[PDB]
Amino acid sequence: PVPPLSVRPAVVMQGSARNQDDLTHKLADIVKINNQLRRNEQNGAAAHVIA
Amino acid sequence: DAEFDEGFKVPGFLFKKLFKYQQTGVRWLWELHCQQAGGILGDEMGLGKTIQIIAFLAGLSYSKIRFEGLGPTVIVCPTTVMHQWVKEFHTWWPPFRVAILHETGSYTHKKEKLIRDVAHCHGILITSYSYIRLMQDDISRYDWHYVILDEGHKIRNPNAAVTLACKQFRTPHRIILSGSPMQNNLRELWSLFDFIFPGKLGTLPVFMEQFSVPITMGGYSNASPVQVKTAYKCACVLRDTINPYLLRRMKSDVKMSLSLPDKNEQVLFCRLTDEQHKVYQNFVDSKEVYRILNGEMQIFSGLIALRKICNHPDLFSGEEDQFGYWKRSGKMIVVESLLKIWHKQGQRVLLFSQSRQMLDILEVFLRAQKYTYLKMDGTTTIASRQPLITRYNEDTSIFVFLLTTRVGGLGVNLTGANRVVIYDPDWNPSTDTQARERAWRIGQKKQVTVYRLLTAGTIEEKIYHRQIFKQFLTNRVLKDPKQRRFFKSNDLYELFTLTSPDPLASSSLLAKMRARNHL
DNA sequence: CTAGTTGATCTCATATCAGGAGAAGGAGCAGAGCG
DNA sequence: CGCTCTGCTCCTTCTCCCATCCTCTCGATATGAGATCAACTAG
Ligand SMILES: [Mg+2]
Repeated sequence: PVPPLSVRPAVVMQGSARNQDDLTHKLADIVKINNQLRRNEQNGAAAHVIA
Repeated sequence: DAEFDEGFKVPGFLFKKLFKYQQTGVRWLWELHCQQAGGILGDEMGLGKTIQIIAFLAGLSYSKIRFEGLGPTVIVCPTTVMHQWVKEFHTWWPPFRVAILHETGSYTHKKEKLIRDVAHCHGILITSYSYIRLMQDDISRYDWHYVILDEGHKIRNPNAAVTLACKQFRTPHRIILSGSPMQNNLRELWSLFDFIFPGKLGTLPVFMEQFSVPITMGGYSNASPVQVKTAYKCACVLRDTINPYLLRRMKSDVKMSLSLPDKNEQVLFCRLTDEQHKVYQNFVDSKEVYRILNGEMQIFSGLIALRKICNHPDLFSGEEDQFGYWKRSGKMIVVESLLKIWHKQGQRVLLFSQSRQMLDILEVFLRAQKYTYLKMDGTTTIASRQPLITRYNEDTSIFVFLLTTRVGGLGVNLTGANRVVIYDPDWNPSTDTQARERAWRIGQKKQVTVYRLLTAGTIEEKIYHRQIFKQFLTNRVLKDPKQRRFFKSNDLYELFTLTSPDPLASSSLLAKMRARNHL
């Protein structure tokens, strides 16, 4: 499950760049690794890298 | 009739039209069919690959060799050349039913019904790469016989959705037509050879470790001699590995046997104007490029901005001062001079561009003159593209043919054009190569020359260097492995600078083993 | 009906030490009990 | 008498907890081309 934005609010800081919650960064890491893994399935790959 | 090894007959009237190299290609295609293996018709642009495929399929259906003769085949090609394939099939082998799976199409009902009809009727279904990606659910349920991919280098990215879709076809008979089946690196070659014959080049990690790193790393200017010899060793290995399944004829070994006119490939180094040079110098002195060089931002913004500036200063749009005025860009000044000269010489010109916006600027400049033009970019409806080409090939009143290299290149025939000018370099050399071979093809009755415009001391010259390095890397494995190292530059991240000028009996086999290790 | 124009949306491609306390597991021994 | 069945203490791991509330300062923390589709936008 991905919590909504109110659980991990992104705040517009003094610098116009938006600030992301810790949960958001962790979810970004999770999405990155999940996408890379899913890529390594649709096209076969060695069991070592998959593990 | 021509009788090949086992049971393959191609009709005499059809065979007679083909040239010597084309029927050699038909022979090779049927040897692949006997081996139940795929292949790449690597013959350069214009040598004739649609005709070789059409003749081979015609002989396969004619010869009556699950499937009796020819089964239901699917031809995946760029959208601009679908009706071209239809026309060639109709003129060369009219017996085939050749339907287009596309919005233009001819069906006027559910597409899935069309795929079903062609599958159960053993017809030829011409489709686009986008449709193969989109309709992969339906396109692969029907046990097709042939999966010819025209301009199959679109499969070069192993992780693209189109590649994964095209690699779902169960049949062994996979063919790629592409006169440049290597464009940026050896990963592309691996992707193509995974499509046609999944096993020869192994898993992508293995291919990288065995070929890509050795062959590429030995082409850098600072390569040690031992590393150069290792790269030579690996390139020879790879050439021997890919020899049976790559058929790549040049327009040097066929030019004498084809009666093509002369060709020139000049490269003009244009000069930035005072205003253009000022904008470029201000940008390379800006803070954004400084942040880029520090790794903080992506390089794309600066790269694209410099390419735009070299094309024309459309960043800061400065009567006769409208947007895109030709005198503010040096390459546009050179193009104006060239167009004047060629028009007074009664010749037809083919004006390419990487950028759609620069194509619009060139179009405005052409209406500013009295030149009669004709434009075709990604926005033009596909259904009108082949008509437009035919128009430019038919009446010589039309002087200049504006094109984007992604749509104007890539398999169309524009032999009516006489001069070709590539206005803007691309990162991929192959884009420029196909764009320049749009004119020098079978049917070109006049001497052609290619003028490739680069701004001297700008990002464009650096891009030209990068693509020369890429072309050398490609030639290292396509034409010969003795390729001279790229020494003109180190190809580092200082392209943000403005530097304006001014049975074997175990002895031959053992000898080969001894010689290869010595390398 | 029926083609041509207009926006949204997606893909893809271009480089370079001065805690402590308690509960849960596993370990080894000790014996009991029965074939 | 061999073999099993607990079971007994004991050492090891591990996980948890460690007053309330309040004030202040200070340092660190891309861009476009092509394709698809859908709404028109009219013929
Ligand atoms: Mg072609």
